[PDB]
Amino acid sequence: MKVQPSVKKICDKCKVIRRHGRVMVICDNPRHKQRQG
Amino acid sequence: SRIGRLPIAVPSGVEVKLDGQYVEVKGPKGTLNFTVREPITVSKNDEGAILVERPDDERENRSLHGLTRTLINNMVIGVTEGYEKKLEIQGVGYRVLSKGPKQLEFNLGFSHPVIVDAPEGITFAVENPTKFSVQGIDKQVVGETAANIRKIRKPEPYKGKGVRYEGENVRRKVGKA
Amino acid sequence: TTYSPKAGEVQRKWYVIDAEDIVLGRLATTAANLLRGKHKPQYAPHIDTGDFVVVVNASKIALTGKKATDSLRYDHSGRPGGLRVTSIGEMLAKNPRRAVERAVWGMMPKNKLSRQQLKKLKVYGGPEHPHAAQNPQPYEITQIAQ
Amino acid sequence: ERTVKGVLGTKLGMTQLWDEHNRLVPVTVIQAGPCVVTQVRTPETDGYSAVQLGYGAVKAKNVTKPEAGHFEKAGVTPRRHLVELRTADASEYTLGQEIAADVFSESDFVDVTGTSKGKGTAGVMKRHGFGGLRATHGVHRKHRSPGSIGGCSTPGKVIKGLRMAGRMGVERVTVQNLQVHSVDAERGIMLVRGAVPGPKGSLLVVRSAAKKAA
Amino acid sequence: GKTGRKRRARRKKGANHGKRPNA
RNA sequence: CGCUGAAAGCAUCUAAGCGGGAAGCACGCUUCAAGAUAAGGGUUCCCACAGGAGUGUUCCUGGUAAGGUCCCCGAGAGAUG
RNA sequence: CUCGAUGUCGGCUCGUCGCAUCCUGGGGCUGGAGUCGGUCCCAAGGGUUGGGCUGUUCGCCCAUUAAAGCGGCACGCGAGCUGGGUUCAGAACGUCGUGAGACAGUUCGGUCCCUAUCCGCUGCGCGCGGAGGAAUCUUGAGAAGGGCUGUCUUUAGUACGAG
RNA sequence: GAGGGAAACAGCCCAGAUCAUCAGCUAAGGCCCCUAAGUGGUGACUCAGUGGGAAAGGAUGUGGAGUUGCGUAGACAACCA
Ligand SMILES: CON(C)Cc1ccc(O)c2c1C[C@H]1C[C@H]3[C@H](N(C)C)C(O)=C(C(N)=O)C(=O)[C@@]3(O)C(O)=C1C2=O
Ligand SMILES: [Mg+2]
Ligand SMILES: [Mg+2]
Ligand SMILES: [Mg+2]
Ligand SMILES: [Mg+2]
Ligand SMILES: [Mg+2]
Ligand SMILES: [Mg+2]
Ligand SMILES: [Mg+2]
Ligand SMILES: [Mg+2]
Ligand SMILES: [Mg+2]
Ligand SMILES: [Mg+2]
Ligand SMILES: [Mg+2]
Ligand SMILES: [Mg+2]
Ligand SMILES: [Mg+2]
Ligand SMILES: [Mg+2]
Ligand SMILES: [Mg+2]
Ligand SMILES: [Mg+2]
Ligand SMILES: [Mg+2]
Ligand SMILES: [Mg+2]
Ligand SMILES: [Mg+2]
Ligand SMILES: [Mg+2]
Ligand SMILES: [Mg+2]
Ligand SMILES: [Mg+2]
Ligand SMILES: [Mg+2]
Ligand SMILES: [Mg+2]
Ligand SMILES: [Mg+2]
Ligand SMILES: [Mg+2]
Ligand SMILES: [Mg+2]
Ligand SMILES: [Mg+2]
Ligand SMILES: [Mg+2]
Ligand SMILES: [Mg+2]
Ligand SMILES: [Mg+2]
Ligand SMILES: [Mg+2]
Ligand SMILES: [Mg+2]
Ligand SMILES: [Mg+2]
Repeated sequence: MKVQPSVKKICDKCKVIRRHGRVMVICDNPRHKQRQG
Repeated sequence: SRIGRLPIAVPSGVEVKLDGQYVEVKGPKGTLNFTVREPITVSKNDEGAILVERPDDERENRSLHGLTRTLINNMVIGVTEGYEKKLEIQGVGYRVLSKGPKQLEFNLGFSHPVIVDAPEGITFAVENPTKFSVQGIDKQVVGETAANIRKIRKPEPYKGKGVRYEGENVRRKVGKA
Repeated sequence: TTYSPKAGEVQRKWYVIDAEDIVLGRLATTAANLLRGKHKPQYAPHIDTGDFVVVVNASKIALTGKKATDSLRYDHSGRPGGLRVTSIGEMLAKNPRRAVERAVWGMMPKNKLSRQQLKKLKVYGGPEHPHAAQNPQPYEITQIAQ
Repeated sequence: ERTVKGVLGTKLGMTQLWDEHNRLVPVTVIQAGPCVVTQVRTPETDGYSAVQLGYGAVKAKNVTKPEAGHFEKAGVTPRRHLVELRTADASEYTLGQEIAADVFSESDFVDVTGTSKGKGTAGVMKRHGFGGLRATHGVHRKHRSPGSIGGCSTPGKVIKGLRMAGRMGVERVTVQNLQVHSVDAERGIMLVRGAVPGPKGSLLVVRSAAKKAA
Repeated sequence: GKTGRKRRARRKKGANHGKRPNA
């Protein structure tokens, strides 16, 4: 998982959600996992 | 809540007691109980179905509407049919055997065999040394039990070895090309 | 000359408040007012004219928002690394009397007389108190319109 | 909450034995004498489960009327010492019951509690292991000094708990996991493999090992 | 610095009217 | 890392909820501790003294009980206490 | 701000705190066969060696270690120590100046006091109170300490790998 | 250059102390308790303890106001070729 202040969709399958007050990007490909921080 | 606004059809032999905020569901397979969150109410709709109503079109009203609709439908479909989950193990040397409907023994390449106990509403059923299944009346409990069984040895991305879901799409790569 | 109370001239009574589902802030403000006797026309800052307050069901005090796990209470022993911190929810579960006393003391003036008056607050986490002999009268937290 | 067996005794001294592997073992000799249950504490009346034991030879003219009445209610002869044992099985103990060293077998692990030997006012170098200053190279009248005791204008103070000189010894010390070597109950002697706190003749509390064993 | 930032931000209080000695 | 699951007919560890999850947190182990003036609790012992003033007895003197101290012999204690 | 004095480098002693984590603990992604790694999330409980050179900090090196962390505290700590460096008067060299002399150039030598009043802190007593006076045994609100880690054996030459 | 406000706080805000007063009205600032006066009335917004510090940048947070494409010729999802 990448922890970055700037999280964006990288592929077309990545989905942006707000989990527990934090913006996250979830994707089938594990490389695209992201979390704001 | 497009899901919530759809009704819930009570099947034959299923007893649905709406005791205000607290609800009982009896059926052939067992008994389930649930409390709906307060700003959501449940009606019988001529005693042959179930309806859930959001008192306002806000966010929490609609969210709890859909949640409660899906969860009540889940309990009724469970008490009328149950919940089944198939888990298959791959990789040489890995085996599963049963000491009863609620007791599993796994040899997942560990130093020693590992023992798995089941909750009261969970019953195992093994048919093959490399395939088995879990059944119950609560979807959440069945799912979490399957998740724990998988967590015992999750599939790998090199030879798949590990407990995997029946339809699980396990990722894979190649190290020593 | 303005009136001034004389020692034991003002008769101190006993009230009991059921903290059942009552916000901690309202409970503490009401308790401080009663303990200092601000509801009496005979009030005087320099003479204790307040009443005894028995708080019951302090374990069921209502908290709004995420206070039960994010509103923290700190103590320091006075030596390096001597801080302990516990959330108000844990403190209400374990030692509700300490939580209510901390709130009321914070809301009460910083005085020797205030320290003396805070002893008049008897806080119990359960629904039962041992002061039946003192015969506390029920007190209802209310508001006066406009 | 924990069930503990216990007995009271006196530190008689030490000697040495040879075990079955021909190993030299230091043993403390404890006169784990007869103890009598003077009082049993129950949650109903006292709020916790514990057993008060007696033990000790006392002169009849040195036992006062309150103590004499306490022992008379206990139904036993007066004893010099009285020590409680926090056990969760206190009930199984009856008033005036007899307790002897045979409460411990030949290989039980025990915890021995006693008051350590006193040393008076000790320096930092002795009571805290402070390394002092050098003996030469210009050290000026501070060979056993504690060095610095703080910082500077911040915090312009000495932090609480700083280790400095003071009176060392005479304190409750429990030494754990000592394997009882032998028990001879007919004369009340216990041989415990190890060294226990306190001077010869001090009172010792021998309890079952809290951590069971190593 | 934190101290300087707090000193500058103290001027935002109600009774002061956006001004304060030493900013 | 999850389970169930909407808002958003799907999905989603989350919005309702539940589970795992570190030498860290709080316990467990050891020690101090009711000046904790909130001054605690158990058990046991001693007992309704005397004489004055008095202004509800109040309060002040005096001899004691249970008990303790001083003094003396010491150390397992200790600068002195 | 301090010139009717706030003593200035390094070591010694004693610590304490931060986490921007060196080791140990946990987890993701890996460009993660295994073995290992490298990233960056958690995490400050404990631990974090002895020497050669130099007044040194720094730095290099030797031998280890699970590791030899980075910083704050008047670049912590001289009414605690050290005086080797720095920054007094002596002297010499180089350079500069006609000269007296000068030099963040170098070299050898070179005085550093304090019986603790207050707070602070480590210990130890006396008093009074604890609604009668005592003797014994205690509860624990709360406080403190403690918390490190290696190697080998076995699982097993098992899993993995073409070896 | 006192008094009131700004937690404290020469330079900011209110206001220039002739003395007395156990009278009244106000300024700035305030009215749950500390702390004098409203846990004021009515309508919205926030759920971050934001309020009660901060940037480039980032984000299906949430309310409101537009413009515009498509849509019971049947839209967007979900489900069979
Ligand atoms: C190496 O740098 N360090 C820090 C300085 C220092 C170091 C060690 C010392 O031993 C002395 C000094 C300073 C000098 C100051 C002289 C001065 N005088 C020469 C004008 C003076 O003013 C007086 C006085 N009575 O006031 C003195 O004391 C004095 O003569 C003297 O002796 C001194 C010393 O002792
Ligand atoms: Mg030495
Ligand atoms: Mg000397
Ligand atoms: Mg100071
Ligand atoms: Mg800066
Ligand atoms: Mg999902
Ligand atoms: Mg999922
Ligand atoms: Mg001066
Ligand atoms: Mg961190
Ligand atoms: Mg450290
Ligand atoms: Mg910490
Ligand atoms: Mg260097
Ligand atoms: Mg440091
Ligand atoms: Mg310095
Ligand atoms: Mg100093
Ligand atoms: Mg020198
Ligand atoms: Mg010098
Ligand atoms: Mg020459
Ligand atoms: Mg010349
Ligand atoms: Mg020199
Ligand atoms: Mg001195
Ligand atoms: Mg405690
Ligand atoms: Mg205290
Ligand atoms: Mg002027
Ligand atoms: Mg002014
Ligand atoms: Mg002012
Ligand atoms: Mg002021
Ligand atoms: Mg007015
Ligand atoms: Mg105004
Ligand atoms: Mg004030
Ligand atoms: Mg209101
Ligand atoms: Mg309001
Ligand atoms: Mg925040
Ligand atoms: Mg904030
Ligand atoms: Mg911002």
